[PDB]
Amino acid sequence: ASTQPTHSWKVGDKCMAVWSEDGQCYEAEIEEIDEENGTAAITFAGYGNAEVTPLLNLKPVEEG
Ligand SMILES: Nc1nc(-c2ccccn2)cs1
Repeated sequence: ASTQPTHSWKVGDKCMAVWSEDGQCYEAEIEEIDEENGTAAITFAGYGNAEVTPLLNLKPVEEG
């Protein structure tokens, strides 16, 4: 509705989602983006865990 993304994310991009179980940020790939709720279904690479987390929890992959 009035959800203005805090971070410009796209489908098929790598990000760092905050695991709702441990609370730490692991590497995850965006499979789907729901701008209606401001959330995005991400899948942690290597693990296989997929959860719907907001775009505010999605941090950029800082490798440099
Ligand atoms: N099934 C499993 N998932 C994880 C995991 C770890 C970090 C982030 C997401 N998932 C570990 S074992």
